[PDB]
Amino acid sequence: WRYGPARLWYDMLGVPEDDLLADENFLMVTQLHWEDDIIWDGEPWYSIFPIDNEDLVYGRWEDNIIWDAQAMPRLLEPPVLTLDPNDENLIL
Amino acid sequence: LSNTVLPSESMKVVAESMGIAQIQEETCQLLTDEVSYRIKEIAQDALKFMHMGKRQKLTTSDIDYALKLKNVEPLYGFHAQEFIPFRFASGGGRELYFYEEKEVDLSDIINTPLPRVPLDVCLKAHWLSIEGCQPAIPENPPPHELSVEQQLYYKEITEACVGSCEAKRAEALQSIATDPGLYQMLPRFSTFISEGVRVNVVQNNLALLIYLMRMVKALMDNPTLYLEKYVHELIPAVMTCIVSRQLCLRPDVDNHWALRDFAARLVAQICKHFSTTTNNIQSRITKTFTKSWVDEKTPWTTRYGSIAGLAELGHDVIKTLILPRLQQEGERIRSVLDGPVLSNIDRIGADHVQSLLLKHCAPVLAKLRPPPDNQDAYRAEFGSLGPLLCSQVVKARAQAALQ
Amino acid sequence: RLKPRSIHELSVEQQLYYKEITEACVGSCEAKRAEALQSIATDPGLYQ
Repeated sequence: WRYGPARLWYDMLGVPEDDLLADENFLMVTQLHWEDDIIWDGEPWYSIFPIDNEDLVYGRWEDNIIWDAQAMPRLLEPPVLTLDPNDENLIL
Repeated sequence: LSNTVLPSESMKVVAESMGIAQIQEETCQLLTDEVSYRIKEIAQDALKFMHMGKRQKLTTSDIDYALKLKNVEPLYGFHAQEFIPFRFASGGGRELYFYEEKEVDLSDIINTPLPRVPLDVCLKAHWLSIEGCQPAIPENPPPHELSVEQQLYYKEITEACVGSCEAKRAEALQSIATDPGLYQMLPRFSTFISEGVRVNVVQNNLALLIYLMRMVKALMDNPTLYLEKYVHELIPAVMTCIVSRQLCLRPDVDNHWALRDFAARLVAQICKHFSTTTNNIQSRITKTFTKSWVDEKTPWTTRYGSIAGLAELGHDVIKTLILPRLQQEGERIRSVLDGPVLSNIDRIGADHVQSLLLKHCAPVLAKLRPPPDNQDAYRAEFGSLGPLLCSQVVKARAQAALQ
Repeated sequence: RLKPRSIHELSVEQQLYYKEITEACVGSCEAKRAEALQSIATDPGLYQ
């Protein structure tokens, strides 16, 4: 959407239509300083748990990383605002 | 395309105005290819008075000048102001069209209002072009939806972070970081940031990317708004600021290097605050960084970004990701201590990669080695990482003395 | 455009099971604990 959020960028552009890869290495026991957590001398009809972002949990957002600007493997498209209503703190 | 003539059934109608009862179809074909031949010879000779007398209209005095030319008697009564009327007659099987002429009392033509007297031909001079374009004299041609409050707040805050001045930018970032009610404007900010980082591919502006990364860093420091539902948009924007290869307009002088370690610190914060075992944010970020680093053909800028993010994640990550590929430093020093092309741009990026690598691997060498470290540098790759490790042990001793 | 209202990845039988097992595993009654502990020890669908 040309007139939506990011209209400023669209106007500036002037477009007007409209073995180290082994799975264990990445397990967070081998990548997290969990020692810091140890506490020493410290001093359901509706969901009980919260619902996670399905796009973060499931989608391949990694496909929106632009590795090479000139050699971009696919063609990206303008993104429309989707106003997810799962999030609270949004009136609608 | 073809020779078009008057219809043959139009000559049976004409022959019955004469009184001829039955006219055979070969006679009607003989009539209509002659009268449509004489129409085309007065159609094209009327056009010779329309063209030589420059008119482009073909008035009825052009046909009367052509009937005078073909010796045929004139057609009387076609100079009066008329038009083309026709009146349909349905009838009991006989379909036709006629004129339906009207009458007028004779004293209403003797007593008509007379038109105004005509004017005589005179001349008028005016300039059409004066050594160039035409003058402008009159003888020439003329030549869910944001409320207005928060819409205005969104406009002012986004246009304050585009780069007109620095003080309005600092107050806008201190607004974003410290306001309580900025929800309902978080999706607009996420869309603005992600599309603006995408617009770097059309214009490789380092400055606007630094401004968008300071916008993300200000969005993270807000205690009231929760970025859990919108982090899937801000993660690849910061990732694009890390592992893309052209971050600069002039590659040699622009310090894309800082937008690298700033965005690497940003993504370490974004996967410290938000990584949950349902999310798998940190494991999926380490996997992208790792397969971008271990894979050859990657440019020194994107390898710098990969090493920077991996080394900002923490100590155990550089233990189990960076330290196996320390032999890659030899492949780096292949192109540093001995390069056939010295004046290329690979050398500054290579020794930037080298400096970052030995700066981050000096405390890792200080953690998992002996306290002496006599010839660890010789045992290390290129003997430089080991000197950096000795410097790091000295720095740790100085920190202990300060404590 | 509004994205569809998502559902939790647990069923309400599974969510009720989680609530019963956790409220039994805080040990108000010992037989309740011991079954809940055996239920944790051999439920095949206790992943996810």
